[PDB]
Amino acid sequence: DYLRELYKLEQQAMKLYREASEKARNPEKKSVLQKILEDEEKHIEWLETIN
Amino acid sequence: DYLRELYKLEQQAMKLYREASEKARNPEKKSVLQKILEDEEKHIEWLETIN
Ligand SMILES: [Mn+2]
Ligand SMILES: [Mn+2]
Repeated sequence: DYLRELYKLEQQAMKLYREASEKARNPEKKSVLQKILEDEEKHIEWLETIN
Repeated sequence: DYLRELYKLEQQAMKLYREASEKARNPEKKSVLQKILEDEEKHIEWLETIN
């Protein structure tokens, strides 16, 4: 349950951060968003790492 | 509105990660959940720098 809802939310985050990073024009902002996006992708990977 | 939705999502994630960390009976997995929770807190901090 918890893990699945977390996975769902991480997927939502990846989608939103990708879109946001693509809409951003200020390179510093784009960079911050891409950095967070990488983190969420990492979380997704980490969640797929269980038992 | 996208930054706002990102913030909302980060809070949802933080909620669920704290709950999951409190319910975790496997120490390794608990450790990972805590690391992720900290990352999300960091993401909120980073989001405040691009508003
Ligand atoms: Mn995450
Ligand atoms: Mn996050």
